[PDB]
Amino acid sequence: TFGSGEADCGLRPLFEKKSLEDKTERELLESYIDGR
Amino acid sequence: IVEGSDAEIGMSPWQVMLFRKSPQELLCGASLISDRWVLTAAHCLLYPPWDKNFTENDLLVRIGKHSRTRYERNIEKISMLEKIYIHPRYNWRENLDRDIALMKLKKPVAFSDYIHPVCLPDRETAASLLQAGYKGRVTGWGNLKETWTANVGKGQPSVLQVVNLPIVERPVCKDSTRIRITDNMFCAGYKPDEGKRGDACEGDSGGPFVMKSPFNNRWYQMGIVSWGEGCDRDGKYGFYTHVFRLKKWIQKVIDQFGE
Amino acid sequence: HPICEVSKVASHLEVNCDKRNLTALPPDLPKDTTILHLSENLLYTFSLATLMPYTRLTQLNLDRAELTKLQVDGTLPVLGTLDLSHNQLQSLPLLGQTLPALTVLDVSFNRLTSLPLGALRGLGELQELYLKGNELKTLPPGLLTPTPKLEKLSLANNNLTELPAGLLNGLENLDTLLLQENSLYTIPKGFFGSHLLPFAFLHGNPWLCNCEILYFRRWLQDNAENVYVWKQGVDVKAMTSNVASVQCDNSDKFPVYKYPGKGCPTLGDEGDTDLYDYYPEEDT
Ligand SMILES: *[C@@H]1O[C@H](CO)[C@@H](O[C@@H]2O[C@H](CO)[C@@H](O[C@H]3O[C@H](CO[C@H]4O[C@H](CO)[C@@H](O)[C@H](O)[C@@H]4O)[C@@H](O)[C@H](O[C@H]4O[C@H](CO)[C@@H](O)[C@H](O)[C@@H]4O)[C@@H]3O)[C@H](O)[C@H]2NC(C)=O)[C@H](O)[C@H]1NC(C)=O
Ligand SMILES: N=C(N)NCCC[C@H](NC(=O)[C@@H]1CCCN1C(=O)[C@H](N)Cc1ccccc1)C(=O)CCl
Ligand SMILES: *[C@@H]1O[C@H](CO)[C@@H](O)[C@H](O)[C@H]1NC(C)=O
Repeated sequence: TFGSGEADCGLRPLFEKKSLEDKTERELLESYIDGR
Repeated sequence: IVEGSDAEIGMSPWQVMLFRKSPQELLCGASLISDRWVLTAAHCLLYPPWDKNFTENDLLVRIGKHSRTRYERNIEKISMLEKIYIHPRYNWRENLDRDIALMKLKKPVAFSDYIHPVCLPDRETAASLLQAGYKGRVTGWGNLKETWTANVGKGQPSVLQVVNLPIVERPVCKDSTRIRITDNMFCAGYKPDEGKRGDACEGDSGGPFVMKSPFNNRWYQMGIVSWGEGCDRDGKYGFYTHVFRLKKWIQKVIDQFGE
Repeated sequence: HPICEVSKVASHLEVNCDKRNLTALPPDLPKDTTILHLSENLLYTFSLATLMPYTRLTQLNLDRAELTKLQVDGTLPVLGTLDLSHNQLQSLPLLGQTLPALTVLDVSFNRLTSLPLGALRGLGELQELYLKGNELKTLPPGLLTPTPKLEKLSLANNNLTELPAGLLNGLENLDTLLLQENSLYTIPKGFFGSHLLPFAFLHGNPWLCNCEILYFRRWLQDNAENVYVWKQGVDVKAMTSNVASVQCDNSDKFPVYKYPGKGCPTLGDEGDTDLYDYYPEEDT
């Protein structure tokens, strides 16, 4: 019934947690805007 | 990964390496979803057509790695397999439909700056992020080129590779291959008219296809590297196992036994 | 001002009493001393209890002081490193109940000939054990049982002839295993277990290559890239692997990883791989 690790998942220690963005995650974020 | 770049440290903490004990070789990639559950492609463990059939005792799981071949001191963690669960309706005979498998670590793994779990898509996140044009990200230690035929350059990287790929609309996906596609898979890559390149490759299977929610800032694993024809070939797209569609079977085994 | 040198950096103190012809500890050294160097002195006998104070002592260096009797008395709950190498110990000191926080223990180059029953019983939270240079002939079943967190184990340059089939049981984190320069001729059934060993040194041994040297035969094959040859410190034995260093009867041109079991039992169990060809090509 259990695994352990969620609610904390998807948040990188060396990044989100330190409020730091990796070199290319913006590429992904700009993709959520209509490109025409 | 073809036409990708070297990953930054701890950039893909959930990255898992499926290691074969004997001979010692990297088979596939995989992802961490909890302190004791790993998710990879089914054909990485079972593929009758190529008499491939790996049992728990034949593998090891290296977690929190960057370099493809250097043992990394107090960075990576090596875990053994307690149990393998391949989707009971995995179609190896034709198109690798439902190319998925869960692995249960023998003992829980502690997280670190290098080891962390990725989130699985929910009802709204899947519906929100899985749109053509939206970019995902694939990571892996797989080949850097089609290695089965003479080609210039090295075969596999020395460091984990990363590449960002646009999600392709089914119609385009379907007519780019003679292989039969199902709702349980999706394709991604740049189109002939987009200029940029990039795609997964052999050895990359199991690797995760992740996207970051613009809402909560968390990374979700939308797919699993499954197959493709060649690597980064014009008019051709990589195909990934649709994780969300198979959510009910994952939930069912993950939560099946007490603890 | 004492007899030693007192230094620092952060909230740590470091006292150096090396080569000062001491026969006991120079009394009243900073109470906040964390590191203590009593190397090359004349401590034929020493009492741990004599360190009871200095409750912030983490590293203790009693090497090269020709110690033959260590009196394990008091406790050093914060002592982590302990160097007793290059001395005259003939029996291994029972440090379990005394140094709970110990993680590194070097009793290299002494006069140990065997190990007690519950030798390490107690120091379960240990990471490195150095016993290189003694004259051990055989090891106790469960010698490492108390130390599941062990990462490095050095048993090089001893008079070992045979290892306990289940020596390596547990030890999930073990990555370096030094057994070079012994008197080993064969490896037990499943000695290395399922665990992956990044750095192993097995050279300088008289390996008897027969039909029960097959397990170790394939193991060398699989872990060919993990077998190295010890040269010395600072080298970082991460420079060019060398599985050929393990030779039959220690005989040069007779690498164990290339010995056909000719007329040996079961034609498919030990060293039954090497079925396909591979053509790898990685970079810098
Ligand atoms: C991928 O690989 C696996 C092995 O790598 C394959 O499984 C193997 O299948 C064989 C069947 O030919 C198993 O044979 C032995 O086990 C069966 C019993 O099966 C059940 O119990 C086993 C535990 O004892 C489990 O291991 C099995 O998974 C299963 O739950 C015995 O009945 C056999 O006995 C036969 O032979 C002996 C002689 O040795 C006779 O005395 C008997 O009378 C009988 O005739 C075997 O002992 C084998 O154990 C099994 N191995 C594993 C790891 O499961 C798997 O099938 C394959 N997958 C695919 C699709 O190919
Ligand atoms: N261009 C790509 N993105 N390729 C991804 C391939 C990943 C790779 N998967 C594969 O090599 C799988 C196994 C069967 C053949 N195959 C393929 O990817 C081929 N499409 C052939 C095929 C497709 C569909 C059904 C059967 C065969 C793997 O696990 C790693 Cl070794
Ligand atoms: C170990 O071998 C050395 C080297 O020949 C020898 O001098 C010594 O006596 C041996 N020790 C024991 C305890 O047999």
